[PDB]
Amino acid sequence: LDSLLKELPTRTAHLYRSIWHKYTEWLKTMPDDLKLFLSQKYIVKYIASHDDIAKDPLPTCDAMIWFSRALDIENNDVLVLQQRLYGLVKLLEFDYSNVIAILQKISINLWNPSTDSLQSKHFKTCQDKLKLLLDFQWKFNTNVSFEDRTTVSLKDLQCILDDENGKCGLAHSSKPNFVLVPNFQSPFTCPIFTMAVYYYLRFHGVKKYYKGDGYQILSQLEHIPIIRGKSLDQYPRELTLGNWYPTIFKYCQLPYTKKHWFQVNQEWPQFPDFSESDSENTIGIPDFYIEKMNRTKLQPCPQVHVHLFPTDLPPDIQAVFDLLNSVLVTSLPLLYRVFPTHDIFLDPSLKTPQNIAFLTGTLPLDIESQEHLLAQLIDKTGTVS
Amino acid sequence: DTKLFLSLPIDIRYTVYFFLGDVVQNVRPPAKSDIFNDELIAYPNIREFNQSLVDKYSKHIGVYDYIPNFIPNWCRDFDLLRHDIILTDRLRVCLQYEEQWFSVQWIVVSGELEIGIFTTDEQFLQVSYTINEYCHLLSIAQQDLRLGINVSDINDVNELCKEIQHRWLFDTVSYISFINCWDLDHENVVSIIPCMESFNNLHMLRIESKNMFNNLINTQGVRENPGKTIVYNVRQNIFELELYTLRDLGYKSVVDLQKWEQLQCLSLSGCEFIDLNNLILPQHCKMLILKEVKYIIWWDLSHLLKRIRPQWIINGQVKKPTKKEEEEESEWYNLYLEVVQTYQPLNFIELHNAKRVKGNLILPARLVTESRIKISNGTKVDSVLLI
Amino acid sequence: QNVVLVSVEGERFVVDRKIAERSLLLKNYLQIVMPVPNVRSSVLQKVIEWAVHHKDSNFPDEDDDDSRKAAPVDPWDREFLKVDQEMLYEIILAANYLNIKPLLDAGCKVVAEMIRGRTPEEIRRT
Amino acid sequence: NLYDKKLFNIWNQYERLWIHDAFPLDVSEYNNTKDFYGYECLFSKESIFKILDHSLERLGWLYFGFFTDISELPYQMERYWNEYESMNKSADQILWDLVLRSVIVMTIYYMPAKSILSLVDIDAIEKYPLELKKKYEIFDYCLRHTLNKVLRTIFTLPPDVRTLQIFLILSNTNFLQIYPSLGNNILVHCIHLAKVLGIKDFKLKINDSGSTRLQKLSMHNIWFRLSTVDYMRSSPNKIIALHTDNSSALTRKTLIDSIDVYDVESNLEVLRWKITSLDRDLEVSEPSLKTLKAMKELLGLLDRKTSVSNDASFNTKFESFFLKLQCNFVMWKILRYEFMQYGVTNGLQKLCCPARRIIALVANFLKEDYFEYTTHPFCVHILCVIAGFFSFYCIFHEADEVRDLRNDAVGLLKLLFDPLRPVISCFFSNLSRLEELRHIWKSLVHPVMYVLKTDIIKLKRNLESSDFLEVVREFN
Amino acid sequence: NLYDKKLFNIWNQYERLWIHDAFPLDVSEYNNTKDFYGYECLFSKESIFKILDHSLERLGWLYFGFFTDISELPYQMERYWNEYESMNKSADQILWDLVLRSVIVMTIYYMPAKSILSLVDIDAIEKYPLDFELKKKYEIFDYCLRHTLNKVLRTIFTLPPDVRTLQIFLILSNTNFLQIYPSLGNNILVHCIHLAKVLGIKDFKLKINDSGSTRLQKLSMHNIWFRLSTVDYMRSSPNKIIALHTDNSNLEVLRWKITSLDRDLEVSEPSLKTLKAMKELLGLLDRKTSVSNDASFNTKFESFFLKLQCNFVMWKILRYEFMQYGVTNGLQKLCCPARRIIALVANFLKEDYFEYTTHPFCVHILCVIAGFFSFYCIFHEADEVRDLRNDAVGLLKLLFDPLRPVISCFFSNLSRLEELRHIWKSLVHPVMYVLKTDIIKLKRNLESSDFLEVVREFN
Repeated sequence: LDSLLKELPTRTAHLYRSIWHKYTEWLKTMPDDLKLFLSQKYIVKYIASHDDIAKDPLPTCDAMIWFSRALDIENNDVLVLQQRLYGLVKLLEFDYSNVIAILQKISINLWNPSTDSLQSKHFKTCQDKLKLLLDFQWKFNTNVSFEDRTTVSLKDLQCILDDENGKCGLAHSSKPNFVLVPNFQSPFTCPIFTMAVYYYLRFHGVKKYYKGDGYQILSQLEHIPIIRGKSLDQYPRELTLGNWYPTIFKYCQLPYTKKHWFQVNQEWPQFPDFSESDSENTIGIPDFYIEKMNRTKLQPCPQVHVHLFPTDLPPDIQAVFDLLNSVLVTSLPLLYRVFPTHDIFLDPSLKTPQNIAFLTGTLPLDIESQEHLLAQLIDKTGTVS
Repeated sequence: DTKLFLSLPIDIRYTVYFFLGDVVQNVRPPAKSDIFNDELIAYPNIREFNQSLVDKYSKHIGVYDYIPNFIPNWCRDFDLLRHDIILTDRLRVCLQYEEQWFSVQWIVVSGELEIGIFTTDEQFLQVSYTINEYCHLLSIAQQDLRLGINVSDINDVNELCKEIQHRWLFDTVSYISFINCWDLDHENVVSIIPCMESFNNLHMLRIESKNMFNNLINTQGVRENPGKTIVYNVRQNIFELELYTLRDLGYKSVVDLQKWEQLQCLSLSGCEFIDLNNLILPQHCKMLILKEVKYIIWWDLSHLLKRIRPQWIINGQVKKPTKKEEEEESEWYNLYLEVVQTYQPLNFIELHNAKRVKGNLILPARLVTESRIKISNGTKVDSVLLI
Repeated sequence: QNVVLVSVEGERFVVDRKIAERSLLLKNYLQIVMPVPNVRSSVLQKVIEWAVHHKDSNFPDEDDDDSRKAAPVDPWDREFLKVDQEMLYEIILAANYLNIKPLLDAGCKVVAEMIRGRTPEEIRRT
Repeated sequence: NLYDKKLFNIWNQYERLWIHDAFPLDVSEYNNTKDFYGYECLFSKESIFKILDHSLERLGWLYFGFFTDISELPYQMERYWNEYESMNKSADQILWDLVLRSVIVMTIYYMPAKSILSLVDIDAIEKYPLELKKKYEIFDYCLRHTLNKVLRTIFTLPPDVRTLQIFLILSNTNFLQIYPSLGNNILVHCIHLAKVLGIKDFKLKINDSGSTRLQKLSMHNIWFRLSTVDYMRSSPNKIIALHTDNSSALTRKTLIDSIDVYDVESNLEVLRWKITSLDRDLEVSEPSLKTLKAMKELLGLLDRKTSVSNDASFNTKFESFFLKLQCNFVMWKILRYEFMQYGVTNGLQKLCCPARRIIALVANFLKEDYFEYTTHPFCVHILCVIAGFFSFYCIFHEADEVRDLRNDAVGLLKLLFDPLRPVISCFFSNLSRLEELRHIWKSLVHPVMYVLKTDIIKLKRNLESSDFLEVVREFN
Repeated sequence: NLYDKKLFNIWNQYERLWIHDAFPLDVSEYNNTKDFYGYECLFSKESIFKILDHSLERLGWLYFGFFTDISELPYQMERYWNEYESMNKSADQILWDLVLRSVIVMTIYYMPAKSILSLVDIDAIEKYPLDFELKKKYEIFDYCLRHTLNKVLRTIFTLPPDVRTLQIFLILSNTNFLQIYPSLGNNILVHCIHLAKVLGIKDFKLKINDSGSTRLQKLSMHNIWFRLSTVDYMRSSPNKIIALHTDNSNLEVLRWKITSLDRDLEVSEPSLKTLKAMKELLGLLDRKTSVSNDASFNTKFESFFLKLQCNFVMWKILRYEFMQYGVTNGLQKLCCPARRIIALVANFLKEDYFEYTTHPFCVHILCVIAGFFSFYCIFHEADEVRDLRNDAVGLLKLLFDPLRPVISCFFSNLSRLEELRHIWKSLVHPVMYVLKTDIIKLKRNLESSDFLEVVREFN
């Protein structure tokens, strides 16, 4: 023990004791006994307050490890903690949105209802484009394994609506651990808006064009996959998506590496693992994780008076679908002003005197905002701006 | 008083300051073992605490900042310790003989260079001064000086010193120290190894860790990393050497340094185990200095102790007078020559108190009659004999 | 046995021979009376007072700097040397003349205590 | 005080130029010059045997240090006598002839007058050109004859070790201070012979026989005496050298075939070379102060080792005398450097004490009827430099101690020394000049130090009431 | 072929030990041995003046390079003659005496036999020992030499340091002298080196506003110092170890440069860009060489010696290349330099300048060439090399009396080496094993293996 404490340099050790003092005082800020002191929760709270220590957190984390092995702690505990901590230093040591114009450059093109340069078999509909796009936007935001992507049953999903702290999103506390949040600043690059449109198409369908699946099967079925393949109850197969992907990267002219989207990407940030929210955390997770990985500030769910989704459902899924409703209905007038040719607008429902009324009303944000985004697609539509 | 003290010769002031080694500040940090003890000594003190220095110099000071009022103490200390004529003669005289007392090197803070004067053990800072102030106090020249790498001074600061002694100035510096940054990494080596070309006043090096040593120095770990190791032209230009701070040097190790040629003096301190039978060396280096360590394992000298008779042994010393006994005379010289050939590239061996040596001392009389073999009272050995 | 010593004033003090062979300059100069230039009377009196207080005592070396800085300021000496500065400095110079080191070490110890137990106002005068 | 430091630098240069203070130019003048050595010429067989007996009795030091066995010498002597009688050639015989002749000449230089005067023949005085003056004139004649013979047989010869011995056997004389340029040139030749023969292979190896040990021992003694002279006799007339190939005994901090010390052997030739190296490090290389502290400690230790030598015979007293003399001389040089440059206190008195020790020693060696041992040129160099500096600081400052010591030195040296008449006479005349300079300075870039600037300038160009001041300058 | 590289290095060391290859003991046999210089003694002053005329006509090179003024020499000559006549001393006069004597001796070494035989007196031949052609000439030359050497050995030590001793040695180095009386020469060389470092002759660094006399002084100093370094490299066997060629790093400069390339060839780091730069530089120096235009005897002589040095060093360089790094066509590209050398010596035979061929440097050159050519002729076959080697050895036997012992020794051991061809003609081979034994024999002489040892014992 004490020899292990002796093993180190001296400036570093003086620093370590000074930080022990600092953290003890910042814990005395709160009412509350050594893992509670050196707690992942309390440590990340300290770091959220002490962004200054996030500038040199290398000896911070190494000292936390050194104390987590100083006293009588099971060595497996400190090293799984160390895995979490290496995840944290990877998360925080990079502070810019570099993996991003690939997002933008894609999302837009996959929203665009008319893709002429695309002679490829798949992607005939807007539902194929949206299916892929949701899978992509999803990996990009949550950084999750594909296999795990297919493991998640949407009945597992949990809507987060907290208007006390102004938060909303879709959470999963089960095997893959993640939290999705609406980007109202950039609806197109928002995975939830994506999921809302795709889900309208999937479920309601478009009258006289594409059969909805019906909202009835959300009971009779045991596992509802986030995106459906041929069969109602299953996620699309791996090689299938594997085909869909290069196809789009090609047309977008971005280089494609399968390992990036089908497996966890380590140069990339990840959620921790943990074996309904509050002020500073959501499911198990500190909020800065969520705002950073979803790259948007946390905002309360906007209240809409129009219902595109059903107001009659099992209580479990309802909350989810209301969230989807608010995002969809919030951002739809924009989609209409950009891609009025989109399949969604072909429904007679959206053709009513009112729904036309609100699609043509005030804009969710001014047009001049999304210019740059639009500049990124390789087929200019009938509307050029 | 002052001028009464300054009307005096130099030996007096020298011994006085030797008793006042380096305590110029009114404070002191502890060692490492005294850290975990929560006892803090006392420093309740107050203002005249400018926010021009506590903010600037914190890279070597703000590490601590966790005790009774220390930084205002430190701040006013740095203030008043710019006018101690006491200190000016302290430095004129300590420089005159030897600055084994103050470790004195370059620094840059705020992009502004200065010359800092620290302790030796780990170089806790005491004060610093400007070059023009320094050589208005003294004579300006290419006055050879020291340098070491910290997490404070690593790469760009280090490359700033490089490019400053290129552009503004010339490389007035010799000696290099590796006091922290044991990883061979985080930009220290990356900075320094391309930077030892304008760096031609030196012979002297200081090393810390067995990791850094084994992965930089001990030449059995051969690789082909060109920028990770030295250029061999500097390996010629290193007549001196120093190293500290490790546990198990030679236990089944690869101890051999034939590449480390044109060396002429070795220094070792602060360790916990050593054996000399694994040790291999170049020529040209006989000055060996060795400081407080744990029990040492001398050379074997066992067979050679079995060669011996009590025909001649007296008082721990021996000789054949009988020219007629070439049998015994040639044997004597064979014995003596084997003895020196064990120590072959060595003529001077210094020990501070290491508390034990285990390995059957039998030495020559030519050198112990003089002060070559210079042991402190690490007097836990008995198997002594001389030739 | 005994020896006379001339304070340069001209004062013919006397010592026991071997107790003065404690010193080294004497131990060489002899190898009965001796001169002692640039020394005064009370100077040599207090000198011999220390020399007689410290006769059978043990002293480490003139090279063991660790034992040297191992700094027990002897209490008898400590009170014995509670005097002014000029007589003190003369004692010190005389010790330098005579190669009698431990007294010189003690003098420098005490002067170090003087300039260690200091005040900033000593500097604020400067 | 800074003025003192500066004029002490001036005194450094002035002592160099002090010490930088007949022979026919053609050997053929001694083409037919008779001898001293035939059976009937000057020195009977028996006189010569007596000379060798006295030599081995008193002055074994030199040639004991060089050769392996020395009954060798009388053996070869009698053999040569037999061969000479039979003849009424080779290399060995002529070499041994030169060897014995040089041995003899050394013994002549270190003999009492009355003895040699009783030994020498008579009518040969009528044959030859003609107290101590007779002794020294006959010594000089023998020297010049030997020098003719040996110059010839030096050039025309293979390289053999024994030539070196000749020079070393002869260096302990007035020779090098009477025939300097000659001596320097032949020294260069001997240096070449030294590096030729690999005598740096006194590196004692394993399983070597006793004969091999003794060979390497002889080589070792030779090398170190050679380095001693080669430093001691290294004016700008010579630039080639060998005192660099050894190394300082100082164990410096700031720093192959270059030989180190403490790694070889303990024979006091080593000790002399150590002491000379300390003087060397003082003169030419980096003067520091911790350096001097270590040097002074080491030299006290070596003075202990010197006085360890116990009185049992003449040669032992002689050696211990010369060693203690060197040690105190070097201590004096060091303490001079100190009290001149950095003004440490009491160093002047602790410097005066060494001089008193030296003078007690030479007093002992006069009173014991060993004046002949005093005649070694190093002793005279020593007294020269001492009287020089003492006169210097006696004229610049007053201390009856200094006056007494200087008066003792100069009264001694004047009253006792004919041998080195040219050197001592030059020194005495320039010393009386400096005494008139005392009168001047007694009667601040002073005109006196300006006159000494003029003097060093005169010397440097000799290498290749200011009106009245110049008047006295011309007067002297 | 790697075996070739190694055995080529072995041949390098064996040539080293080649090139690391009576006069009495007490200088008293020649105490009174006759002059040649007196009025009645041997040579008649006017004949001597004629000799000086011939020397200054053809061979100004050496002493023109050294001194300042040279009417000085006839001037001093006539002065000594007048003084000799008046006498029926000092240092200057004796130096100048020896100077003119050595000058004359150089002229003797570079004279035809019949001429001097016409000059010498007759009853003075009756006075002196005979050998009665060239053998007579060389015996009288040897007597003159040994007399001069007697004179100079005594008078060297006993003198102040003056430059002119150096001049003596340099005037006398251009002879059989140093390869017949080597140890003597080496010692006097050491003394002269000491005199060189004494006088600060490295201060030929020419400064501003110096007089023409001063320029000529520094030029003399420059030429002398550099000629001294030239000899001190060329004559540096282990018998001597003190040196001046370490202190380095007007075409005297050029000759010293060429010597420095040879030095860098022998002792230091062999690289390839090094050799490329050296060879380009030497071609540059050949350009600078051919800039000299034929206009007079001394000029042909000098340009000959310079071109000789250049081709010899190129031959050594290109040898070093083809031994160490085995580039192709190098054997023929090496043979061409030899052909150039041989065209030169052919020019100096056909022009009736055979006396100029007698410089010892030429003979050292032909020695090493024939050596290496015999080596690679016996170990490998090329009729070019064989033909050239046969030319060299027939030349050297048929043409050279002066260096009789060395060439004969070389010839005899060379003829021995032809039997070694038969051995190799009859793979760590026994022949290379014999050469290992041979280099060991020589290095220790410094301080069917049964049949192989049998023939070894026979020779």
